[PDB]
Amino acid sequence: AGSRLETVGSIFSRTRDLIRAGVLKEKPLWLDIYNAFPPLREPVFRRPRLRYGKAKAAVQDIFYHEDRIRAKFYSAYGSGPKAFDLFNPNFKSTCQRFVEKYIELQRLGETDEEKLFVEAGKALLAEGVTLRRVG
Amino acid sequence: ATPSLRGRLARLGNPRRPILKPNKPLILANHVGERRREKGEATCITEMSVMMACWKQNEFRDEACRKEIQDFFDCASRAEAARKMRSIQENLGELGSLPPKKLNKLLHRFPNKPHV
Amino acid sequence: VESFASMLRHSPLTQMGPAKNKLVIGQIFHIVEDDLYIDFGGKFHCVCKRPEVDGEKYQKGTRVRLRLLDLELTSRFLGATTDTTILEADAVLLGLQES
Amino acid sequence: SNEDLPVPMENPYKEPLKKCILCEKHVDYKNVQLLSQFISPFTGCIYGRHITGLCGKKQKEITKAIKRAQILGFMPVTYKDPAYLKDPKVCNIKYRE
RNA sequence: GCGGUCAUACGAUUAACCCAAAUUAAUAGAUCCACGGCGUAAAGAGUGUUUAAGAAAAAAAAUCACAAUAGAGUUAAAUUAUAACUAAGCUGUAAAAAGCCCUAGUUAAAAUAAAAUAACCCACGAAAGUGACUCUAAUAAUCCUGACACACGAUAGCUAGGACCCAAACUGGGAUUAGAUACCCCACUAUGCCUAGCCCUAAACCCAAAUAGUUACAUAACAAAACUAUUCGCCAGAGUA
RNA sequence: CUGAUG
Ligand SMILES: [Mg+2]
Ligand SMILES: [Mg+2]
Ligand SMILES: [Mg+2]
Ligand SMILES: [Mg+2]
Ligand SMILES: [Mg+2]
Ligand SMILES: [Mg+2]
Ligand SMILES: [Mg+2]
Ligand SMILES: [Mg+2]
Ligand SMILES: [Mg+2]
Ligand SMILES: [Mg+2]
Ligand SMILES: [Mg+2]
Ligand SMILES: [Mg+2]
Ligand SMILES: [Mg+2]
Ligand SMILES: [Mg+2]
Ligand SMILES: [Mg+2]
Ligand SMILES: [Mg+2]
Ligand SMILES: [Mg+2]
Ligand SMILES: [Mg+2]
Ligand SMILES: [Mg+2]
Ligand SMILES: [Mg+2]
Ligand SMILES: [Mg+2]
Ligand SMILES: [Mg+2]
Ligand SMILES: [Mg+2]
Ligand SMILES: [Mg+2]
Ligand SMILES: [Mg+2]
Ligand SMILES: [Mg+2]
Ligand SMILES: [Zn+2]
Repeated sequence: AGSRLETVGSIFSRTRDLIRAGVLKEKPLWLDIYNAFPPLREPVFRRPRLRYGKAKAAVQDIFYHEDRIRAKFYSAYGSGPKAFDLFNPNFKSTCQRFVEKYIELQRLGETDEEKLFVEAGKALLAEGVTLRRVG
Repeated sequence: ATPSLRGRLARLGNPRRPILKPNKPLILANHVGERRREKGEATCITEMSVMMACWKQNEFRDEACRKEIQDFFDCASRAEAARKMRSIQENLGELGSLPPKKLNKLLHRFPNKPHV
Repeated sequence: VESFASMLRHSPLTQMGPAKNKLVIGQIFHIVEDDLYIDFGGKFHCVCKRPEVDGEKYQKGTRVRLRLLDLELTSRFLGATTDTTILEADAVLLGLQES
Repeated sequence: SNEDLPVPMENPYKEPLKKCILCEKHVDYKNVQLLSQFISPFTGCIYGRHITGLCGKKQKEITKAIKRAQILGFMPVTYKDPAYLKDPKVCNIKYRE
């Protein structure tokens, strides 16, 4: 018939050995496909033990240097007037234009944080965006 | 807010004396307790007081004062109508409170996961 | 070829940062008798209530404005190895594509 | 070789921590007007954390100052001084519904 | 464990099985307990320090609000000894009875005992233990484990002196029961209170030993998930105990 | 309120 065992291993590891033993005298059609293109991980059963102690997950947080600049704009003026449009792939927000102006002014050899921060807000008035400083 | 729970129970990692001694394991069940015969209060008490005031003043006769007899019947009819209509309106809607018969089905949709 | 690392940095979700009080635009995709499932576009769809002003102007496919509060309501309780996800989002109605 | 990889940095959007009403303040045992804003006007029970909302430091010092002022003769125990009844309500408890 | 008219288990017969000039029965023997455990089955000893003794196998540190403890001073609520007005009732249980009518309420009131809310706080101390206020002294180790030695060790018990509002072992009454030397009600004592000196016991339980760590293999059951390296003290069926 | 045993 077959092997209804789960914790021993994978379906391939349970069918190939059975066919080698000679009980299953008919080869499944998917076995040739599995031998031709095996997956990256063998589907072995693994029990999700809970993580105790000082151990922590191996995932690393996502943070960029642009976030350190966006924090300044979000603490100074808050949310921009032009609402975000999550459907447009190339949508550029007010804070995105601000951090672009910031990183552009950084190349001019400006090391003062105030010089890099207020000049971008003053230059955005040339493009003509409206800023609402939260006080 | 919710009281603190760190350093309360008796565990191997807790170095001090356990503070809380739970009778049963502090696991949030997937069904709430059924309300013990939720009751209600009477009605038209103020309308009955001013009605019996006529009886006590005019020596128990209805031909003397009449509006205190008609408003009492109107309050009784309105209470009788609200006892029947709201008994279905509040069970169809969920703006305010709700019986546990729906809280249980709401919790079973998103139950707690003790294992895994 | 543009890999994933470059296309993720230029995502509007990355530019938005935290989801606390952000003005976004969402297109309604389903209509109930009184509730509105508005998909702001990030992960989930927020459920809002139909206001009394221009409540008839809200139809299937209309774009509206929202102030995003939370992206996905998840929290932990007693004896829960994982969180209890609401499979929704938190947002309020301000306008309907003021333009 | 990619330059758009996330960098292991701190959280820039980390909001400041919530402060208690007396955070970075100087509590005393003689300001009866200050200590009365945390006791019940009808009985004199000292309100707890769930009603006041004070962080771990000032909560105990307020209680110590109240207990000192109730024995030294600064503030009555069985009730609240009615002269300090017109003080602004700081607690989060509502009696008259 | 089998023996109440169906005994393959008793006594006899037949038959069969296993040894064999040996077969059974009894007693001695060899071997067999733990390089395994100590939360619920026997087991982490009530706590700390220290001698002897043992590994210091790679690097790090010592100490902060809050009720440790020991002395001295103090009292906010209630209660009471005591006086004054009022009433014949007060306390008492599911219902009563007994007891007190030098009783009961209000206004004042020392001495003693204890220390509402804060406390949904979790700190201090080695443990027991500690949270009404203030003052003085002070809470070891440039920090491993380690006794039968040393020093502590809640309530309860003893001795001497003092205190006694209140609660109460015991005792005397009143209920209920067939009986109640008990649960229910009243009165009262030792005692609980302070100093000095003993006694050194607990479900002294967090039933989980200390020192530095891990989330690797891995659910007897339940319970607080499974474990490492050095140790200390215990565990050989149960009752007898 | 109370109600013992097989
Ligand atoms: Mg239990
Ligand atoms: Mg239960
Ligand atoms: Mg026979
Ligand atoms: Mg025989
Ligand atoms: Mg053994
Ligand atoms: Mg045992
Ligand atoms: Mg022990
Ligand atoms: Mg012992
Ligand atoms: Mg003393
Ligand atoms: Mg007094
Ligand atoms: Mg009598
Ligand atoms: Mg006296
Ligand atoms: Mg006290
Ligand atoms: Mg300690
Ligand atoms: Mg020390
Ligand atoms: Mg030592
Ligand atoms: Mg006495
Ligand atoms: Mg007495
Ligand atoms: Mg007696
Ligand atoms: Mg004694
Ligand atoms: Mg003792
Ligand atoms: Mg104890
Ligand atoms: Mg033991
Ligand atoms: Mg099972
Ligand atoms: Mg030891
Ligand atoms: Mg024995
Ligand atoms: Zn504070």
